[PDB]
Amino acid sequence: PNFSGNWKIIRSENFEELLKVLGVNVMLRKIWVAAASKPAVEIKQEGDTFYIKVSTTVWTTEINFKVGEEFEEQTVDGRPCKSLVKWESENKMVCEQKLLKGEGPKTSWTKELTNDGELILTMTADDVVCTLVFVRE
Ligand SMILES: *C/C=C(C)/C=C/C=C(C)/C=C/C1=C(C)CCCC1(C)C
Repeated sequence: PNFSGNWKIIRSENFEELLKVLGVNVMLRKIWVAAASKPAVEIKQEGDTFYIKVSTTVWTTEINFKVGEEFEEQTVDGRPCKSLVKWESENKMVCEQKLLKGEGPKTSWTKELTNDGELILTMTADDVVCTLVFVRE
């Protein structure tokens, strides 16, 4: 349906846990989830094609994909990867990520629109699941 919107975050869960598995050391994680961990997500959708903009106060990243087509992006912690999004339901999609170079935790993310107006991102590294919940602006 209409994933498109200007999304403001309302709930974070396990974001520091995620960062830990990803290997960001302690002081870095703590300091990280501080004044720059309340992110804005902008979504413009046209069919199976997605344009996404995620930004803090000094950083912004653009993610562009079509469902079913490989692309390149970033892991949550900054490492470049190849990604592929699939649908798992009418309102939910799943992305498997494979690192470009190196090794590290197995990462993935999902994007779901609840019928109640919540946009729900999850990000997974090995067995830790960070859940972010947004509502529109
Ligand atoms: C469909 C929505 C997607 C793919 C959203 C992805 C969001 C991120 C990869 C967020 C990354 C973040 C940073 C790069 C630093 C600030 C903390 C986060 C989680 C907002």
